[PDB]
Order: sequence, then C-alpha cells, then structure tokens
Amino acid sequence: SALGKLQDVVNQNAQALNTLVKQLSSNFGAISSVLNDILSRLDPPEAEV
Amino acid sequence: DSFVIRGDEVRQIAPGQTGKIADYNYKLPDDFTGCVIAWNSNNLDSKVG
Repeated sequence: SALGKLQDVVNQNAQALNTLVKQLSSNFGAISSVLNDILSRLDPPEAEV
Repeated sequence: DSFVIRGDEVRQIAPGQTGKIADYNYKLPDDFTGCVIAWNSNNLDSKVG
C-alpha cells in the first residue's frame, strides 16, 4: 500500500469508465437497451419515443 | 386534399398510421401540421344501384 495514491486515481478513472460502459445496458424505461431491437421491432412513431 | 373514403378508413388519414389507403392511396408525414375534415355523404355519394 505504498503507492496507494496513484492506484486510487487509476482505479477511480477505470471504474468511472466501466460505469459509463455499463450504463449502455440499461433501457431507462424503454422496451430494450439495444437500438437495433427497437428499430426492428417497432414502427418509427413509437421507436422515436 | 379532397377525396371520398369509407367510414372505417378515416382513422388512416393521420400521421404514423398503418393502414391501406395510408400506404397506397394517401400518406401523411410524421411532422404533418393541419386539420383532417370528414363528414358523412351517404345522401350525395351513394346510389341505390
């Protein structure tokens, strides 16, 4: 734990990037988190929503 | 835009509709602004034969 100050910065940046990646798997109330599934399953008036 | 249609086809004169005269006779855009006007004309546009 001698170099914990640099490792904290590296871990915070990597964990923030991982959280930003994992936010793509959330639908945020939509029917799916994949844009291709929405564009292939729905007409554009509801796929727009 | 003036035409004569059936009574059940008046729902197809609208943005974002799936339907028959919407696809092959008269299509409205998704960003359509304006008014659709419909009234019964059985006394004028109909014959007993």
